[PDB]
Amino acid sequence: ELKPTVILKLLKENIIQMEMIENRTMDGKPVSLPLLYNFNPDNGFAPISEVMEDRNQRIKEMYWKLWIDEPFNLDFDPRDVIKGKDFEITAKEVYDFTHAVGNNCEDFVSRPDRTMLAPMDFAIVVGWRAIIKAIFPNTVDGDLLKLVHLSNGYKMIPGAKPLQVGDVVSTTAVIESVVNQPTGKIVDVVGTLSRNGKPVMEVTSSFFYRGNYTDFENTFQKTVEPVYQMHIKTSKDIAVLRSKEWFQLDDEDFDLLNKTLTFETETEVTFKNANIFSSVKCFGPIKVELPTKETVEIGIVDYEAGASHGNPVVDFLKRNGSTLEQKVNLENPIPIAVLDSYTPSTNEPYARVSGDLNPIHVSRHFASYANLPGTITHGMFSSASVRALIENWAADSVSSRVRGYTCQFVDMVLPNTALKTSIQHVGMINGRKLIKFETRNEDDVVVLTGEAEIEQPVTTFVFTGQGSQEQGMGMDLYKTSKAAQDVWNRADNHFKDTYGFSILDIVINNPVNLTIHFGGEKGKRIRENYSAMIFETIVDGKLKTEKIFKEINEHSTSYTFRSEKGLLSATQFTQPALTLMEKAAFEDLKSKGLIPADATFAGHSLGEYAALASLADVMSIESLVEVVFYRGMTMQVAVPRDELGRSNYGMIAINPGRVAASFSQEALQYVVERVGKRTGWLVEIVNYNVENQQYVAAGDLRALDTVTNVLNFIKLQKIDIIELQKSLSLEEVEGHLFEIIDEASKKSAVKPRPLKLERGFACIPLVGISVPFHSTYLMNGVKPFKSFLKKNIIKENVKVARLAGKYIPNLTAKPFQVTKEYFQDVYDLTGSEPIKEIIDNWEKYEQ
Amino acid sequence: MKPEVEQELAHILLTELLAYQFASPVRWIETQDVFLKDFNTERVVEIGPSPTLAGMAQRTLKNKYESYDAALSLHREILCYSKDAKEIYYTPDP
Repeated sequence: ELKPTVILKLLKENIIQMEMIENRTMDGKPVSLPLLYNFNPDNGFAPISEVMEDRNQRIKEMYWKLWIDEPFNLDFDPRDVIKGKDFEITAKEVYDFTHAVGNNCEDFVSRPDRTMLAPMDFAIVVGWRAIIKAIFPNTVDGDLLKLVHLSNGYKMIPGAKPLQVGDVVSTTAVIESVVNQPTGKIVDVVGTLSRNGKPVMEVTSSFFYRGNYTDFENTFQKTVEPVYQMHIKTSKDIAVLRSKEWFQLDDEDFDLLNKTLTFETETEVTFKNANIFSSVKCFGPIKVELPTKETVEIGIVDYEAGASHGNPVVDFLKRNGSTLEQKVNLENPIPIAVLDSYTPSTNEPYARVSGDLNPIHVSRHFASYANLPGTITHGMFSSASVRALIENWAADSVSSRVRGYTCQFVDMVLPNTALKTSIQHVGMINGRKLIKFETRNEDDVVVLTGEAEIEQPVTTFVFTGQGSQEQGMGMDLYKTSKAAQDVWNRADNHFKDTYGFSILDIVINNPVNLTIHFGGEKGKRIRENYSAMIFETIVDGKLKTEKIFKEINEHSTSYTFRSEKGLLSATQFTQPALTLMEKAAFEDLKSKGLIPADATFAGHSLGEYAALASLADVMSIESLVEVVFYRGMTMQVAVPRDELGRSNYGMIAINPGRVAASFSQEALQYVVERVGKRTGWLVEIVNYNVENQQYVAAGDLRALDTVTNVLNFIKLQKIDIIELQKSLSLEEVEGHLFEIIDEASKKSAVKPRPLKLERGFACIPLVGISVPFHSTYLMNGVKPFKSFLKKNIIKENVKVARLAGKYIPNLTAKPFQVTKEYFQDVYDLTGSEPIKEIIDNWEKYEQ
Repeated sequence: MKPEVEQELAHILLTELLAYQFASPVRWIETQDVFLKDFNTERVVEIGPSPTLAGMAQRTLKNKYESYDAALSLHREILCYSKDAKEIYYTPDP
């Protein structure tokens, strides 16, 4: 429809009013902008002099009736927090926005029996009225037409959920820093969103009033600097710390040694000019890391300065302390995709949905009034048109993965232009992915730079136990990685200072004979460490503690370790190579920052020690290597061996999907329990690996040649146990099973004790092992490993937060919690006195 | 409960958990129902020199999560550290 856009007329005799009608409004009523001019007839060359006096507040009033539903007011100080009215999220507010911007996210669609999520660029829609209200006060004076929105970032805080439908999200804001550039004035304002009282995300907003501004009295810089952590390992930097006047302590004699100080530093900075600061004031708490991992206030940063050219406090800590979180690049940037997006014919679909009715987007007369080449598409729209393709690929079409998002507005765009965004992955940040985008139009010109801090998907870590033993495992990683170097060296140093051999030597060349010489003053500490290791076995039903190395005393000069082929075959040298090369692998991925902060981890048999030392670091790598060595020797002498070193125990790798089709995992446990009760020889399912396809049974060498022969008969007879016990007769299969077990166990007693264990049709004997571990065979040998574990794992280094919900044992196989019901479950599975000591005194610990 | 008491309870609990690993059967089948069902993990990253815990999780998903991973419609990226290091390091070939 053909609406009036301009009313040119005389207002008074000498005053022209050119008035510009804008129609698209909140209340349908078009708003007038009366641009006044003086017509001076005495100055014939340029008679039309614009009324510059009383101009910014008239532009303000016009914009107020397009952005601010409140009463027109400018006598509120910029420093003081600005509140937003409580804005809620509907399902309509998602459908209009997502269709307008083409955000084709199914998490933003209504799917049954799940909450509808909202776009992270809907948060500007939520909090435009609070964010933009920052620039309005008369001390933040400027021309809103020439005002260029420079940048606009989001930071979804760690631990809070992203926005959903219904969520009534209050808005607030405050002006971080207003600074008179030579080219204009950059106001940085942060406008957070608060749901259920708690903040959700911070929404950074850098605006630019282009011009020349002397109003330095109104400039300030209230920057809330990032926290800075620094380890106090020396008494040199302490003397440096005590010399720092800003650094004041509530306890002047507080032990700063070997602690960890975090600094929640905020610096206000007023100005004389753009360079010199009239007042610099760095303050905040100083938080020492208590062994419990919590952070307690021990002092105050309190810096006070006049004519300063920089923040000494930040200058000091940024060199001498860390940011709490250091990013790492990629070796090469990943060329994700060079995608194409199109700005829409009209800027009305976004202008309406957001409530940003800046006429330079819509009114061709306002657009050309500001010298723009036409009705400029919203920058924030282009922001949402590229973030949808950043939400499309890096986050695998997921919405909760998006944490950060910053988008600098560089080039002005007309409607109907063909963009070209080359998406470039640059590095990690503590698991999360850094994606750098660079939008160029049809003519190859930079329009939108910025990035997105996107969470990697939920990750689970499955640490291998034993298995394949190999010469030179992780030597390539050791040659390359800096973390792999550090961990192996540390391990090796601990080994040679504790156990008088090099772990590197063993994995590299695999010597047949290694001689530990107790030669000197150092040698004696190694001998005491070898004669300090104990185990407990049952002969004639007595709990006696036997000695590991029965041929080591205090007259023993040198011990020899032997192997038939190579020492990497013997469990006590095999397992420290595996757990070290895993820990090396993990400390290479952590160095590359590929580990999510909330990733679960469940270790297999031996891997659980690598996982715990990896994800928790509750014991040092020096503690881990000697823990797996002590267990590897305990897992050696636990069984009685002949003079040759062979024992009458061993493993099988049961495949129950090879004996019978209807052979359930209730049938293999029933057959193994019935065999153990009939033959009287120990056999137990010790590894629940894969359902009805992969198990491991641990027990006597005879006891694993009867269950194999029970499953060789059942396959060749085609008789099931679960059908006949139910549908034929009650407890008849119990009697009918003991005669098959009696037949299988009669032939398995004739052969001598070092018996060659057969590979069945549904059983594979796991060679290189002759110890029943993960069974009841080691009930006796548990007790001395407690006395071992207490010295090694220190209670101060155990972080409950790092273990909670992530550490999944192989005992209980649940999310680790500090609850009565979990300790009850661990007692029920493993009868222990110190578990029932807590359970009974549970309410005494509660208070 | 204090952080100090919660810390020593964690230290005690992990001590008997670790101590009774070799003294209890590895109930890993239903451990595979803690991170594939209870947490819904999309990357099963194995750490080790061979794919031992990779062929168990893929065959756990084929056996009894083909219809659970069709109901939620999620993709589980089953990798190892020895075999598929090109993908975890994010180091493709040009």
